[PDB]
Amino acid sequence: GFKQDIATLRGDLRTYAQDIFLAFLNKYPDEKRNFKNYVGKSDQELKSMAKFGDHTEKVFNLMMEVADRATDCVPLASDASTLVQMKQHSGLTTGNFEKLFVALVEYMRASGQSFDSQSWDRFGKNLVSALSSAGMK
Amino acid sequence: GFKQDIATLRGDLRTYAQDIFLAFLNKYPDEKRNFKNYVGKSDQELKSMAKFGDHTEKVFNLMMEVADRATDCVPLASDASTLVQMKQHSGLTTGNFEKLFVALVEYMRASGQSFDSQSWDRFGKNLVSALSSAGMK
Ligand code: HEM
Ligand code: HEM
Repeated sequence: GFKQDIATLRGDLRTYAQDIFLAFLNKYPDEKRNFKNYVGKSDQELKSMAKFGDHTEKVFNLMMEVADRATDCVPLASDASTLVQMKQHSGLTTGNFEKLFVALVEYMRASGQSFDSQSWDRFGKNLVSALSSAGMK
Repeated sequence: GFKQDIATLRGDLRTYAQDIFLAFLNKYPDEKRNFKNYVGKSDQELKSMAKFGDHTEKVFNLMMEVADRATDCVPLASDASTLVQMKQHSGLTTGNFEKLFVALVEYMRASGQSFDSQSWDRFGKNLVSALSSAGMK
């Protein structure tokens, strides 16, 4: 279920973080406007940039924190507010996050593993709702 | 305290993992008999060897989960059993683990941050006792 999935992801977080983030960027190419340093690069090129693996793991570490602190796949309002207030997230809207979670759930469903994709889908929807309540447009 | 330290480490885990593991190898050079691929290499060389980074990060990914699952710095018996039974740990003894945690605690005390080094010292001792209970020599 959801708790085991957090453990699975954490066990090899670098690898999962990179592959889910690339799946997102390739599914929604316009989203790369937010990451101008990644423009014009294939997946293997990105993985050769030190900050790509580093920053992307750090993203997924925070995601796993928020997931683990959730109750029934509903994130804490305070965690949603952190995500809204981060300077690096200024100007994002909830649709950016919606798309990330669509890509994450699609990745899980295609992985041939045993992820609880339905829980992750709910978590993404509930995170979007929480971000809106915490003041994201 | 201990829970926050898990979060701190997880926020920059590959860097902490490599730096703590290097501190261990450099404090206890004979321990490199277990890691013959790492012989004859400076720290910077090891940090550009793919398996050194990838394996050491996976070690710390799991270590943080064992720490997170602990109660008052005492690990789950199931986690101790996993660490004893894993094929990669065959022929280790508890002294290997003792030394790793001595180095980790020393690293924390020298870091100039606010780690709860006493809790990590307890965790290392309690993990060793759990490994012995689970059948490690
Ligand atoms: C739950 C989802 C998300 C989490 C947990 C998250 C977390 C983070 C974290 C921890 C950082 C700092 C990384 C570092 O520099 O070490 C960061 C930076 C950033 N985030 Fe997010 N983020 C999320 C979703 C998004 C989405 C959906 C977008 C845009 C599509 C976005 C855009 C950015 C940008 C532009 C930066 C700064 C540039 C960069 O690090 O490459 N984030 N995010
Ligand atoms: C709580 C402490 C420890 C944890 C969580 C841990 C975890 C792991 C993990 C996850 C692996 C697989 C790494 C991979 O190949 O991707 C591994 C491998 C290994 N471990 Fe440990 N380990 C610990 C302590 C030790 C100690 C103290 C030693 C010896 C001093 C040791 C020796 C080895 C060896 C020789 C391998 C095989 C080489 C490798 O796969 O990296 N481990 N350990």
